[PDB]
Amino acid sequence: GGRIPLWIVATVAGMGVIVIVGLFFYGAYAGLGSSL
Amino acid sequence: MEVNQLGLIATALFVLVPSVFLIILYVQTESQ
Amino acid sequence: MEVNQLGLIATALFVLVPSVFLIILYVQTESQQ
Amino acid sequence: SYPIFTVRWVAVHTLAVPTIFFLGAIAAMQFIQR
Amino acid sequence: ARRTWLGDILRPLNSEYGKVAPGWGTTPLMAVFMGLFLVFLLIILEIYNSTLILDGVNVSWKALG
Amino acid sequence: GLPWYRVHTVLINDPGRLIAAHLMHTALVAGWAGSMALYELATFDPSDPVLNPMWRQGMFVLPFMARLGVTGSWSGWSITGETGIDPGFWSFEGVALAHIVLSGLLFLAACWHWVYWDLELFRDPRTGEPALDLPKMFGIHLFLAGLLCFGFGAFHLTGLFGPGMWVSDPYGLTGSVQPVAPEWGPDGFNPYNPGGVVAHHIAAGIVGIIAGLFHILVRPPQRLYKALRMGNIETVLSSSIAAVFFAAFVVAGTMWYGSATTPIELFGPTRYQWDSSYFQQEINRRVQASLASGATLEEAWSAIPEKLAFYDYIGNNPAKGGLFRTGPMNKGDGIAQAWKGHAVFRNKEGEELFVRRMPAFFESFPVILTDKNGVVKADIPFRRAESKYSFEQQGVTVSFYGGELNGQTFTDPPTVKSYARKAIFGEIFEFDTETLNSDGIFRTSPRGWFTFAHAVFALLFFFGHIWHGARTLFRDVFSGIDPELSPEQVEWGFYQKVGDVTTRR
Amino acid sequence: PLGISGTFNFMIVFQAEHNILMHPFHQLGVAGVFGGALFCAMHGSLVTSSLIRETTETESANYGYKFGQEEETYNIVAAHGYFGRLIFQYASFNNSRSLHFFLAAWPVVGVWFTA
Amino acid sequence: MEPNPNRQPVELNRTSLYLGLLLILVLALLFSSYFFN
Amino acid sequence: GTTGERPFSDIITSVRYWVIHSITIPALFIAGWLFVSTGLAYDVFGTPRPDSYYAQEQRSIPLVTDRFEAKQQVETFLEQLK
Amino acid sequence: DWRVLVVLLPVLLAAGWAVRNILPYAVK
Amino acid sequence: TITPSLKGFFIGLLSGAVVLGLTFAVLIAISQIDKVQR
Amino acid sequence: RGWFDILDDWLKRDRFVFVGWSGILLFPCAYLALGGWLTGTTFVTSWYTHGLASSYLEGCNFLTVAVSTPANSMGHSLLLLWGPEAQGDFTRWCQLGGLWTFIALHGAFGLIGFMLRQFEIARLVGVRPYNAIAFSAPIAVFVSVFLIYPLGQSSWFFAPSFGVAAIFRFLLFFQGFHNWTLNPFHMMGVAGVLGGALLCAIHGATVENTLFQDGEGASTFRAFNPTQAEETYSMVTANRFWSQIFGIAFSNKRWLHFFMLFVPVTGLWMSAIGVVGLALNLRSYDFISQEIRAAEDPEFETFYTKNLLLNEGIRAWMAPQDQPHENFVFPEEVLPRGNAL
Amino acid sequence: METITYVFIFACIIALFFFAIFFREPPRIT
Amino acid sequence: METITYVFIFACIIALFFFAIFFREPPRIT
Ligand code: CLA
Ligand code: CLA
Ligand code: CLA
Ligand code: CLA
Ligand SMILES: CCCCCCCCCCCCCCCC(=O)OC[C@H](COP(=O)(O)OC[C@@H](O)CO)OC(=O)CCCCCCCCCCCCCCC
Ligand SMILES: CCCCCCCCCCCCCCCC(=O)OC[C@H](COP(=O)(O)OC[C@@H](O)CO)OC(=O)CCCCCCCCCCCCCCC
Ligand SMILES: CC1=C(/C=C/C(C)=C/C=C/C(C)=C/C=C/C=C(C)/C=C/C=C(C)/C=C/C2=C(C)CCCC2(C)C)C(C)(C)CCC1
Ligand SMILES: CC1=C(/C=C/C(C)=C/C=C/C(C)=C/C=C/C=C(C)/C=C/C=C(C)/C=C/C2=C(C)CCCC2(C)C)C(C)(C)CCC1
Ligand SMILES: CCCCCCCCCCCCCCCCCC(=O)O
Ligand SMILES: [Fe+2]
Repeated sequence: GGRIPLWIVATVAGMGVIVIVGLFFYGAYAGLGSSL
Repeated sequence: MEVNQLGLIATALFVLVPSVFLIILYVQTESQ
Repeated sequence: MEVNQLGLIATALFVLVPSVFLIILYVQTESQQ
Repeated sequence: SYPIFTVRWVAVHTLAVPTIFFLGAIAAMQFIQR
Repeated sequence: ARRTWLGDILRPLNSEYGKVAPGWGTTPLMAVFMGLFLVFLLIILEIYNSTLILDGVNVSWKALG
Repeated sequence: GLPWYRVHTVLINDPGRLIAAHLMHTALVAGWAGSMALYELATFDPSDPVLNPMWRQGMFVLPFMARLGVTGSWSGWSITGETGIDPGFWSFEGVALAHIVLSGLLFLAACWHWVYWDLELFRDPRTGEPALDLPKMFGIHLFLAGLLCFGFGAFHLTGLFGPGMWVSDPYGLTGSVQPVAPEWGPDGFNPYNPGGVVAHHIAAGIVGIIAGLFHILVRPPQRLYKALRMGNIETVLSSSIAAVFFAAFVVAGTMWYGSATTPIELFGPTRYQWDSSYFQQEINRRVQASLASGATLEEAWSAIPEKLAFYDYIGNNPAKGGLFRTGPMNKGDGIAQAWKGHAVFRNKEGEELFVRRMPAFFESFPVILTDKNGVVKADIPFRRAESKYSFEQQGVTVSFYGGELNGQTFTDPPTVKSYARKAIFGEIFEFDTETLNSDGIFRTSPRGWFTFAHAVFALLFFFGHIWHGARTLFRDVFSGIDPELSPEQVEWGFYQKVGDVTTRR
Repeated sequence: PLGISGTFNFMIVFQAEHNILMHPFHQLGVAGVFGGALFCAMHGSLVTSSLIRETTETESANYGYKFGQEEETYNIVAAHGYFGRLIFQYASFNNSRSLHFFLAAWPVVGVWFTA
Repeated sequence: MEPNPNRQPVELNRTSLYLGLLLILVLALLFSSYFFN
Repeated sequence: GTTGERPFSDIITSVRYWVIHSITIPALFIAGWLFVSTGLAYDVFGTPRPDSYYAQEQRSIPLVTDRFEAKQQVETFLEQLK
Repeated sequence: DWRVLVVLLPVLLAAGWAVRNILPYAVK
Repeated sequence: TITPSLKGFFIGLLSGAVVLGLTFAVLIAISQIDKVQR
Repeated sequence: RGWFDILDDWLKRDRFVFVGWSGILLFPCAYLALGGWLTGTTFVTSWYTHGLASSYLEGCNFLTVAVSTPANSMGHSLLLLWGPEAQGDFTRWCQLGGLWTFIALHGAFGLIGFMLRQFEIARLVGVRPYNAIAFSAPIAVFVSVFLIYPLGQSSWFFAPSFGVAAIFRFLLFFQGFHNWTLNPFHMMGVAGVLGGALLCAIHGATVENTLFQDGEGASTFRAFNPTQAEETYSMVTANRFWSQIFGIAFSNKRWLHFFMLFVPVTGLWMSAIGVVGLALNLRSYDFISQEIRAAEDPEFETFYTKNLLLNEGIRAWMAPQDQPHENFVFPEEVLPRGNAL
Repeated sequence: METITYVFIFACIIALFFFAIFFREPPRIT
Repeated sequence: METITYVFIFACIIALFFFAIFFREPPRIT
């Protein structure tokens, strides 16, 4: 019903996006599409 | 025929302006 | 400048025709009330 | 008393499932070398 | 209203305003004709588009001979 | 009072004045037709259908009269160039005159129907209220449409009792009005087959008669009557506008792409004929053929009809115009006088070189000469200092075969460049720019102007369709929504089915 | 330049030297201006759609509102009930103050960025 | 035969006059350059 | 009001929701990863790999130039890589 | 080929694990 | 006479009929099962 | 109470996401258009149709990915999967540009679906259908730019490709080739879009700064109840303010909100017409009077002549790479170039 | 003539501004 | 253009004849 506090779910989904987005930006400087 | 090019506008406005005057006056007479 | 000579009559009628139309409608609206 | 499988359920997973699949594919892509 | 000779002749043609067949009537039969006409426009379109290519149908000015 | 944008709604419940208005509209449209033709007759030059056809002269309705068989003037000319003909009464002038007489007669009938609006025919015999049985009217009118459509195809287009229609060869060289026989096979759907146009009007005419008979005898189902508000004349306006914009999109496309009913001798070439080098292929085909059988270069090219060469020239490409570049194409590049001949360029090493032709997208294009393999061998440079390929360096010459400069060769670089700047437009013509005081800038043809207007009107009539369709289906709330709409009806959950009060929870 | 074509000259030169189309602050500006136009049309259509019937078909519905009347002239719950169903319920405003603040904020902020 | 019952007065208020005149004059200002060309 | 579906806020804080989805979400993520790492995405969709845009001593685009032979043209280019 | 099961297997097991964890409540 | 593109035409015509008919079969079934109460 | 009415019942049930009869057309088409765009931009190249990379898989980012248009050699082929070009081969379909027509066509029918949805929901809820009417402007823009414009040109190739940078190139193309900024129909579109955004911001700001004090807190949002009868801000004070600041002000809330519908809807309709002309190359490219003078008078210069030089640079410098099927070879010496640059 | 036309229109717009502001229909309350 | 102008004015006058006769203010015996 409400076992997992909502703020927790939001914090953890939060870094979830930060991680995937930061991966995509590291990828702009490495490998395909880096110009190198 | 090598006529005057401002002839067209002079004729057109000569008709248009006074005629619109009269139309304006007639229509507002009718609606009172 | 070597402009199209019918541009003047085009522009004059383009202004005059619809303006006159509006003025006719407005004035007969005012003489109603 | 709530139903689990609804129209709503379907609309969501119809977007959510392939979104995560695509996220995985795109993350893999960051490691491709030329 | 004013009666006229031509009016009295045409009369019955404007006399059933509001009359309907009951229920769905010929709606299923209409739906069939609609379906046939869609397919038929499809063909006509795809012929013009060169997406449907047919034997002895050359979609070019060179079909004037 | 009524707002200005609603003055014409006073006709919604007045069938007689509705007919009066429709008569006046029809009077005006027919009057226009007659006026437009007279203006075109007074400005048309019939003296050269080869290099000054009607479509170079800004002619708009002349080609539609010609399309269905009106080809001559009481003055003695015909648009096919034949002279001393006697068109009978159905000349361009007589067609124009009939539309003006028709206009005047429609005008008078409009007056009569406006005064005598209150005809018993328009009253519902049971309730005494004006009413129009629109389902039966549809059947009557559809039956009529089908009779006319069928007869048009069975008598006019076949020549059974009528002139036929304009047909031509694939290169628009030999067109004329001929009777056309039906094509009943699948090639009748080929837009470029004139026999299909005949079969269409026969078969569709017969279907229209049958559908018309159905719609006169069979009443509409109650479900459908209710769904489409078939007691409301505005539902007819909504669907009618939709059919009209459908028809408008179709005629714009076939004008732009070309079909048997938009022949190039009445409307001009299409842009696709330039994109695909359609006439240039055919011209080369004939020069090759003339050469294989041993004719000289001068002979092979002199055999090229000027009419065909004039199609292979971008000034006739309808996609070279501009919105506010007004008037006839002649007003731009001029009145074409003669084909100057086919320009052949060669460099100092005798290799033949080919001017890269201007694509329709480009207002301006550089002058680039290639060899048969596509390798650049000459150009007119912009920056001169590091020029590799100048006409001066490469020794480029121009020689003419056929036409007015046949057998002439030019070697002075400025002259050679001058022709190379024209060769990007295709074949080279001599124009009269004085007579019309032509300004030198390409205008579009009637094919272009027609397509633009009709594509635009179509899109606008789609909005009309949406507006009047909405008005029909939402008539009850036109003036506003119910001031007693209760909040339980628009809030979620109260009713199982949205809006249906019988589905309360 | 203070002129119509002068303006376009400025834009073409600016793109060549700054690749402004590829700048995020210009992209936000387009979003502020496209969205501003969007929400202008939305809000105008939703309010116009839920005008309470106060007039006949022969008169402009605009005469259903008198300057300084205290009662609202449209039904905001009917507008919410339409819009929440067009998308889904919680993607619709029923608080007029939040809505009109949204209307102010979106284009203002987008145009700040593009400036 | 009775007079036609479907007739209605027509109206244009002053504000609509000002709106329409502005429309026409600005439209003329915009297209005039193109008419003169 | 409400239309009867279970509220989202109630679902994503529920233990059962996360029991199922801590499997489905990474499983999907991994599946997507594998689609790329195996090279299957290249083959399904026809996308050139970094080594196969050009033949070695070539700088011409293998540009499709025919409408109805276009299928064969692309295959002709791919064969100029084997 | 072989890569297609490799890709599909996480999805299929994801679908199994959800099926088995929800099946009772879906019956109701 | 029966060309490849005419065969493809029927392929697409059939496939689309499958999609519409299946879709409607499904919707009619669900609408029968889960009715509204009146 | 046959099957049709039973189905109507189900489609129209009040649920979290309304379906309707319009849903049958809307939801498949919207999902497929959306899915095609996400699929193409993630996995699909434009190498064979354009000589461009265009997906995440190939090294592109969100700004440079696109579903690009098919090759100019497809003409206006519908490019059906089962059609004569791809012949049911999915892979070839992707390489030949088939996803473009897929997205364009399914998108077109989704837009129809969505506008029918606005009609359906409005009828059931009991409101006037002005939101549907307003949406006619997005539709006109979409069909005129994505469908009508390429249909007038040689092929779909010259339509916009579905991508951020690809749309940027579309903008610049229209400047260099059509001189689109000079087009009075675009200018009316500009005034409508900027006019709308202004109206949007000025109407929201005005309401928020003519609020009545209806609660006690510094957050004024809480002091509104959506069922209250009273206006939540003073039209009277708003009218005074704007009358004294600007000269004129709205006095009628109905006109005001109709005007907000009118301005951007009309603006978009106008630009669509201009694009229809550009389908035919019916451009407002030049002013003839300017050119006659300039040719004869080499000291006569205007911002008009300065912008055509720019257009001529755009054309010559982007054409070879942007239209690869034309095999344009422009040697260095023919490229137009000012001094030094 | 084109200069006269352009300035004539512009000047009609400024005069209209004067009337729209100082000679408007006054807004009256309820 | 001048032919069209002469004929247009002549046409308008013939139209005015029609209205002046058939749509006159009816003289009525007061
Ligand atoms: C379907 C309609 C149609 C078409 C396609 C043509 C096509 C043609 N005509 Mg014809 N003509 C028509 C109707 C038509 N005409 C009508 C109705 C008349 C009577 C007025 C004429 C009278 C006529 C004459 C007298 C002449 C032609 C000529 C020509 C040729 C050149 C046209 C040209 O330069 O246009 C250029 C057109 C424009 C620049 C028009 C642009 C439209 C403006 C900008 C729109 C205004 C915008 C609007 C205000 C939108 C804002 C609204 C918003 C605020 C709400 C061409 C073959 C000429 C020719 O060569 O004859 C031999 C010629 O001399 N025509
Ligand atoms: C066969 C086509 C047709 C017919 C019979 C009607 C009929 C009607 N329309 Mg519809 N309409 C149509 C097409 C049509 N419309 C199209 C294509 C559109 C989209 C542009 C609309 C958009 C539309 C709107 C938005 C509205 C109507 C309204 C109305 C009603 C009142 C109209 C009125 O008094 O205008 C009076 C108009 C004038 C006095 C002057 C208008 C002048 C325009 C700007 C330019 C002049 C054009 C020129 C003279 C000739 C036409 C050129 C070309 C089309 C041939 C009437 C039933 C009104 C309504 O629903 O009221 C209930 C309304 O609000 N119509
Ligand atoms: C409402 C949903 C909808 C709509 C409008 C469209 C519309 C379209 N699709 Mg999409 N599509 C959909 C759902 C939809 N699709 C779904 C659900 C899928 C996934 C399965 C797809 C997958 C898809 C692909 C993969 C492709 C399309 C394509 C197309 C286009 C061509 C369709 C065509 O030629 O139809 C032809 C068929 C019909 C019009 C059906 C007619 C049915 C009538 C009513 C009955 C006919 C009788 C029947 C044949 C009798 C059977 C005989 C038997 C007993 C032997 C068109 C824009 C193509 C495209 O975009 O081109 C690039 C394409 O390649 N669609
Ligand atoms: C002051 C700057 C300015 C302004 C305000 C405008 C304003 C406009 N321009 Mg111009 N433009 C300008 C400068 C400017 N322009 C310059 C300098 C150039 C260089 C020449 C151009 C070149 C240009 C081109 C080439 C075109 C325009 C177009 C337009 C119009 C776009 C209308 C629109 O919203 O389409 C947005 C698109 C739509 C409304 C279509 C439907 C959208 C549907 C509803 C999308 C639904 C999305 C769905 C939910 C899925 C989303 C998922 C996804 C996001 C992940 C608008 C009138 C276009 C136009 O006039 O076409 C009519 C056009 O084609 N402009
Ligand atoms: C031979 C052919 C004859 C052609 C005749 C000419 C056509 C007739 C005239 C048509 C012009 C009508 C103008 C009506 C103008 C006018 O009446 O507007 C006010 C008017 C108010 O409508 P209401 O419903 O309040 O009705 C009040 C009544 O008195 C109206 O009759 O709104 C409507 O007309 C709706 C359309 C508004 C259109 C909005 C445009 C105004 C915006 C101004 C922006 C200017 C641009 C500057 C910014 C860059
Ligand atoms: C910045 C732009 C957004 C404006 C801000 C929003 C202001 C309006 C919010 C007011 C409501 C406030 C109540 C608090 C709650 C709140 O504001 O909203 C959050 C809302 C919470 O609702 P639940 O019922 O889950 O929770 C109960 C709570 O509301 C109690 O506080 O959840 C969502 O709406 C989830 C939406 C995700 C949906 C996933 C996708 C669904 C598929 C859609 C397919 C598309 C539709 C079809 C297209 C045609
Ligand atoms: C009475 C009578 C008569 C007479 C008649 C007449 C003489 C007629 C005429 C008629 C006419 C003579 C008509 C005409 C008309 C015209 C019109 C109707 C026009 C229209 C136009 C328009 C509408 C246009 C528009 C536009 C513009 C302006 C711009 C551009 C765009 C557009 C196109 C939109 C007779 C003796 C026979 C017989 C007895 C009786
Ligand atoms: C095409 C096709 C098809 C279909 C398909 C589909 C339907 C697809 C889908 C797909 C999809 C459905 C996909 C999805 C994806 C997604 C994604 C990929 C997403 C992403 C996202 C992101 C990345 C975000 C993030 C962020 C940021 C960055 C910032 C802010 C925040 C946020 C969170 C928003 C078929 C089979 C029929 C066949 C034909 C072809
Ligand atoms: C309007 C309803 C039509 C919507 C669905 C139509 C499309 C349905 C998907 C059809 C895809 C299957 C056929 C594609 C492969 C053709 C087989 C082949 O030619 O090799
Ligand atoms: Fe508001």
